[PDB]
Amino acid sequence: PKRPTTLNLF
Amino acid sequence: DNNFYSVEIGDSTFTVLKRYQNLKPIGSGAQGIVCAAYDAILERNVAIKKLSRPFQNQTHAKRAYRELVLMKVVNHKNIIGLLNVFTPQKSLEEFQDVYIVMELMDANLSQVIQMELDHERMSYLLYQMLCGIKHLHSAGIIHRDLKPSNIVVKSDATLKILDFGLARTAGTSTPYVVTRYYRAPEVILGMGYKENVDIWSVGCIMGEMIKGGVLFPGTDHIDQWNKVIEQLGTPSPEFMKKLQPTVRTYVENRPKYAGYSFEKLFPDVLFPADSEHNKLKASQARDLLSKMLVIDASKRISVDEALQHPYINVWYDPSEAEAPPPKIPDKQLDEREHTIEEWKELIYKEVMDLE
Repeated sequence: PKRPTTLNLF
Repeated sequence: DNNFYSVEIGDSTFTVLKRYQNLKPIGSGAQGIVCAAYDAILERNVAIKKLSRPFQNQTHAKRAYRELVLMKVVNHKNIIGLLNVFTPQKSLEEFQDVYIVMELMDANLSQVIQMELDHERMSYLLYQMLCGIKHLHSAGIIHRDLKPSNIVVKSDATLKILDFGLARTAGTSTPYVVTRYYRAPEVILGMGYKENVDIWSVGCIMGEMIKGGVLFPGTDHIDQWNKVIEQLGTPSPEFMKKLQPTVRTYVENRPKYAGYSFEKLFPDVLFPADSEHNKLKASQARDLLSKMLVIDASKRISVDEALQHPYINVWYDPSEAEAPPPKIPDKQLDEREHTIEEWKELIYKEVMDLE
């Protein structure tokens, strides 16, 4: 299970 | 000519090192307005928090000191970073203002709560909040005011906690200081508190993330209790017994409530698709939710338990989760009464050290 590395604050 | 300078931001004056430029207002702490700023030297955005003559009061000085101390001492990738401190005044006699420079993240959770996270993100953020909290607890420190707007994120999906003005060791020894919607029963009802008070806050935060909106709204400090029992149902008499009698009477007086199950509090509709492998399941989230959002602190899960929980431990990493405690010099003990001027002294010494 990979750590996410993006998070969308648009 | 000189080292500092001045800009009016509305009715507030920021007097700060020339390195800091282009200030913009952004928010508040318990104490402090805070500006975003360019640090022309380090060439990066920062956050400057002005603490206005904090020695002006028991409260303000107590909170300011803690915040000064804890920000120096704390070190963890999930606590917001110290960068700088200063006063523009030139002496203990001149002195009035403290300024704290910290890293600037991209957004507070406000924010994320509205977007629709997949499990891996939702579980990851929680995991990061918890390592942060385990870091404070790890040294006896309780944050007491965890709430979406004290938790900041960045678009690489990283997360840090913020504002330590409220932060101290265990409870009883003022009531309406922690934000209403995140108040644990032990705080609403005046019984004093242990580290897992922070866990109640996390439960609410997680809940909101999923809910799309505040978990126990509650229209004033008293209605707040209604929302809690309306949902979780009436605590046990085993619990009520620990309630002080004045408050005990009111509580026992409420309409009784069965309370909804967590499956009903938090149906599948509300959750994303379930993830690739096993533990990131809507139902696992429920299980965790159900061990944090428990009225009776003595039946409530701890941080270390929460990190162990199958929904959170899929990220578990000992070097994040079992770091060395921040070291608090036994001097500072988050409770002492000092005075008018013993305070002005302490902070100054403490800013002086830190400059």
